[PDB]
Amino acid sequence: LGTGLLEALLRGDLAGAEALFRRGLRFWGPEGVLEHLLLPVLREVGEAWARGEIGVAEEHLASTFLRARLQELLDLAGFPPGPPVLVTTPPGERHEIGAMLAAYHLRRKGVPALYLGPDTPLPDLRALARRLGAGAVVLSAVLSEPLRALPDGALKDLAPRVFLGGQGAGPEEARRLGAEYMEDLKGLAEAL
Amino acid sequence: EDLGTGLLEALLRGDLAGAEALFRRGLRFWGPEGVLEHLLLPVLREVGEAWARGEIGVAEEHLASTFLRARLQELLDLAGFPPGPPVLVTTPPGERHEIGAMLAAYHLRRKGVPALYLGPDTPLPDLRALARRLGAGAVVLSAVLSEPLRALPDGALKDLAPRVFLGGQGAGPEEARRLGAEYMEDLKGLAEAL
Amino acid sequence: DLGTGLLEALLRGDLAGAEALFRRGLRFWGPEGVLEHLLLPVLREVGEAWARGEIGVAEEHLASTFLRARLQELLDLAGFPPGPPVLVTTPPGERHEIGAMLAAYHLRRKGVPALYLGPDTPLPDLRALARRLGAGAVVLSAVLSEPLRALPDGALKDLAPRVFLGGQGAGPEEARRLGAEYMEDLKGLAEALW
Amino acid sequence: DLGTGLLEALLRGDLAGAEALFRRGLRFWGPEGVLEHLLLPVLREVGEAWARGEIGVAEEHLASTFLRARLQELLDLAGFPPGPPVLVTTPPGERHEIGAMLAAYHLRRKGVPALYLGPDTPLPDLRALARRLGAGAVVLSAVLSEPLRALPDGALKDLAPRVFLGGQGAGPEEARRLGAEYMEDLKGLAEAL
Ligand code: B12
Ligand code: B12
Ligand code: B12
Ligand code: B12
Ligand SMILES: C[C@H]1O[C@@H](n2cnc3c(N)ncnc32)[C@H](O)[C@@H]1O
Ligand SMILES: C[C@H]1O[C@@H](n2cnc3c(N)ncnc32)[C@H](O)[C@@H]1O
Ligand SMILES: C[C@H]1O[C@@H](n2cnc3c(N)ncnc32)[C@H](O)[C@@H]1O
Ligand SMILES: C[C@H]1O[C@@H](n2cnc3c(N)ncnc32)[C@H](O)[C@@H]1O
Repeated sequence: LGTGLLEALLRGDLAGAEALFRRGLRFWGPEGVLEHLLLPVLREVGEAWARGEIGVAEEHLASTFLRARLQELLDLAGFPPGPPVLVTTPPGERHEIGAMLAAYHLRRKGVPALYLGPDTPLPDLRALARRLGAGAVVLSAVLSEPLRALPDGALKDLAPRVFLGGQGAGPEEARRLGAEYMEDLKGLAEAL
Repeated sequence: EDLGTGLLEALLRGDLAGAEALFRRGLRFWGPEGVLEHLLLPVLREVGEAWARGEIGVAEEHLASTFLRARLQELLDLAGFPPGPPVLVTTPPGERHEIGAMLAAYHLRRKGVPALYLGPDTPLPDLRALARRLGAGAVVLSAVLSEPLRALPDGALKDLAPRVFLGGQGAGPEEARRLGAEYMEDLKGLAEAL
Repeated sequence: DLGTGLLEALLRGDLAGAEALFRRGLRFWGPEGVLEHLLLPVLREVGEAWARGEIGVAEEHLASTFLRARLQELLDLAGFPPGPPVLVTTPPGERHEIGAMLAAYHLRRKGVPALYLGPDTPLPDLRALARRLGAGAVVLSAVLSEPLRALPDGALKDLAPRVFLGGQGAGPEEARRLGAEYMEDLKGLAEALW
Repeated sequence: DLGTGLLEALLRGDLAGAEALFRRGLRFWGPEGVLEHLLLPVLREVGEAWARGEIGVAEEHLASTFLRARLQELLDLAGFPPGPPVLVTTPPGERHEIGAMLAAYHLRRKGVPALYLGPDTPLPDLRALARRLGAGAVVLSAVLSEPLRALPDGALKDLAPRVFLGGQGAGPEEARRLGAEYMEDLKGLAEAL
């Protein structure tokens, strides 16, 4: 399915790509299709670009497509009432699908995760959390560099709980920034 | 808007692929709740009226119903299922119309309530035992027909769970009161009351 | 074996856990394997446990409703090819539908357009739909024997150009009396029709 | 006003309410109409409110992300017809993507297979994908002027046999310098093809 989907995308067959994604969804289930189809295809797109096998426009097409599929699943999940959890990425972080995954996992567990989009200045994020009485903020870091650019303690009081995760993040950097480090998306809902 | 006619027609000619495409269009246009209200419900109602007029047979209704039930079940599984005390959702003994109960479960889950849809037609002692064993916060019943409610003794629903809700075309305030359930008119009011 | 874990998760209302275990079975054993080694044994065990007084009706309902939804997913994934449809249902008075769903699944897996109607379809209505859609066959699942016994000699004979009957409620003798082709194995079905 | 209601629902993080109001607009105005009467005015007002210091970036982000999801839904509902595709994106350094999405939507609604790439595509990569898909045209949305100004003379030439440039950041003179056809109106796009 992963191969088929990427091949369909690279020949501009959006309809066929959508059918293959839906097949993955029916077999693996919602979480499973993300783990077994969406994530491996995105990773492979990145590796192929890095090896010079595809260009940026091919990656863009695939990413935009898979982002739309995840957004579909996100809107089909519950959005419960009550204090929201704000989900975004650090300033300078333009990879948004990890944040979307975090929001999706939370919503699937009945947590009102408000996905903001990526790349939110910290004072503005803090102000929104405060004004909505958000119980937590969740950040996805794909790159390490946006975290490195932040001063010590910069995440510390965005909200009563601040969670940081993603391939760009680690325990030490979380500690330096004053966030709780989370390894697994499934641990997020537990923590809340 | 022509989607309802198109969907029914596709179903009646056994074009499941076409019917699925039309349902998906409705979903994209109206949203999850909207497609149920503006496509699924009107088509089922019209199927019932056509049958009652003698215009279609039972097999046609069955085909349509089975299809729409599967679409709603898809939406149900895509909604959140949170942890915590469940709400048990079913229909009264003798009530075999299940789509209203499925709708109730769907609306609850979309609002973050862990609605366990049991299927239809659950004996009251067995329902009570499951509620007790799972420590359910509530039971919700959909009554499409009035007759299964009329067959129940006064107060029969009273303490199935700490909260008991009754709704559907078969139910009214008076009958709810006689049976000891809280009457709900709107599916949207269900999540609120909880 | 995931069957115990799955049933246990279901009985405590852990839908997420139940779904994870079913998906694990799917990934390890595949669609056909999970039906034979997980779905069918759990349904059988649910029946035996009810019969022995160990679980109530609401527990069975929850498990059945869950597995029915999973099978409906597999049914839609097996796809609906073009061509004359095969109508799949159960006899009048037969409300156990999962056997019919299995038959539709096995047919679709072999490229046959099996239209699942849902259960419990009156024979004249079934015959009329088969005729109007130009169905090449009708397939019936009988779980109980009583609905078959209630039918007159030859009642299944001419529902469609080919009529197939199977399930635990059916046997060769009763199939012959009713004028249907008796089938034991679901995998033999597509070959018999071919 | 649905526009006021929708913005207010978004600003207080009421996604359910926001979705209901958007759906009402969609049912009343239809797909085209909801874009013109609801989606576009709200985005414009979000921009003005930010610029006046009335809302922060996180509020704009929430509104934009919501409307982008709704437009992506409309895009997929308009369908993706067969045939040589038209690639739709924004210039390198242009991160405003909703104009490009609109262009793709209008084209698809007229039966043109507009493949929306996402924003911010380097031109050699865009050229390669157009070539590989045998795309008949490329369409670019420029919201800012600066990403166009950074490009060399003729940089948009021959991305495909037809290259269209539009948006608030674009003008006839800059289109000419870059070797694109300038387009003012989204509805004129399908006509031009
Ligand atoms: C798509 C993509 C882009 C797109 C993103 C589009 C979008 N709107 O989202 C665009 C074009 C913007 C892009 C740009 C760039 N990217 Co890029 N791209 C990717 C790609 C192909 C996929 C991204 C993705 O969605 N992955 C899915 C991710 C999130 O999954 P994951 O990290 O495995 O996440 C898991 C866990 O971390 C967990 N998780 C994630 N978030 C969180 C949060 C919490 C709280 C928790 C508990 C868990 C959790 O969830 C996942 C489940 O397993 C990756 C390839 C890859 N990821 O390996 C790169 C990649 C990240 N990009 C890379 C690069 C180099 C770039 C650019 C610098 C390129 C450039 N010169 O322009 C820019 C940087 C832009 C920026 N400042 O952010 C590199 C980074 C390598 C590195 N760190 O050294 C990668 C790895 C590609 C590669 N092989 O070289 N990219
Ligand atoms: C499909 C169908 C069947 C199917 C059901 C299949 C299944 N597995 O669900 C089957 C074949 C089993 C069936 C059988 C029969 N049914 Co029938 N059938 C229908 C049909 C076409 C659609 C049912 C449906 O799903 N509708 C969608 C429902 C849920 O919408 P709704 O009821 O309007 O619900 C809305 C609200 O009431 C609310 N709601 C619902 N439940 C709840 C619960 C709460 C708490 C809340 C707040 C709200 C709420 O939400 C919905 C959206 O707004 C209807 C036609 C119709 N107009 O309803 C009949 C209909 C209900 N059936 C009818 C009849 C007569 C029968 C049979 C007696 C026929 C027969 N002799 O065999 C049997 C009875 C079986 C039994 N119950 O014991 C009649 C009932 C007439 C009456 N009471 O006056 C109807 C109305 C058809 C007609 N026009 O005559 N039926
Ligand atoms: C779920 C269930 C129900 C559900 C069904 C829900 C639904 N929407 O489908 C409900 C709650 C409605 C129900 C009700 C009742 N049921 Co019940 N229940 C079951 C249960 C637990 C599973 C049903 C199922 O899906 N079975 C799985 C089937 C598909 O597997 P299988 O029978 O082994 O079939 C194999 C082959 O036959 C083949 N196959 C099946 N069909 C076909 C068709 C063809 C063409 C081919 C080639 C092959 C084939 O596939 C399988 C393996 O390869 C069974 C237990 C069981 N079956 O062992 C009972 C069971 C069938 N029910 C039983 C009873 C007693 C009842 C009721 C009378 C209970 C009552 N109310 O008093 C009612 C009758 C309803 C009616 N039909 O009129 C009993 C007894 C049947 C009997 N003859 O003795 C059973 C066996 C449980 C028990 N141990 O007592 N039931
Ligand atoms: C949402 C938004 C963002 C988001 C975008 C998210 C996303 N993924 O798309 C983010 C946060 C990324 C953002 C960032 C910035 N943006 Co901004 N933001 C906006 C906002 C509020 C809406 C954008 C939008 O979708 N507009 C809808 C567009 C399509 O509306 P439109 O103008 O009516 O477009 C019409 C026509 O041009 C036509 N059209 C559009 N494209 C095309 C193409 C063709 C071929 C055709 C025929 C027609 C056509 O169709 C539309 C309807 O008729 C606008 C407000 C605005 N007035 O546009 C700004 C705005 C564009 N942003 C602005 C600024 C300053 C920024 C930043 C520099 C801020 C900063 N300091 O970081 C950055 C720059 C990032 C970059 N490199 O691109 C300013 C630009 C002012 C200027 N040009 O000097 C605006 C106007 C806000 C303001 N009032 O000050 N922004
Ligand atoms: C990590 C992803 O970033 C994309 N990428 C690499 N360079 C650029 C650029 N200049 N502009 C936009 N996207 C880029 C590639 O397609 C890669 O797959
Ligand atoms: C309410 C629905 O009940 C169905 N219906 C009517 N009579 C029967 C029967 N004998 N068996 C099964 N379903 C029946 C019809 O299809 C109608 O539309
Ligand atoms: C075959 C299955 O039928 C279910 N069953 C038994 N009696 C009833 C009833 N009155 N109503 C609904 N389901 C019932 C049991 O759960 C058993 O497991
Ligand atoms: C044009 C839009 O850009 C957003 N915006 C302004 N500055 C930044 C920044 N540093 N990072 C991210 N988004 C920003 C604002 O929210 C404005 O509404």
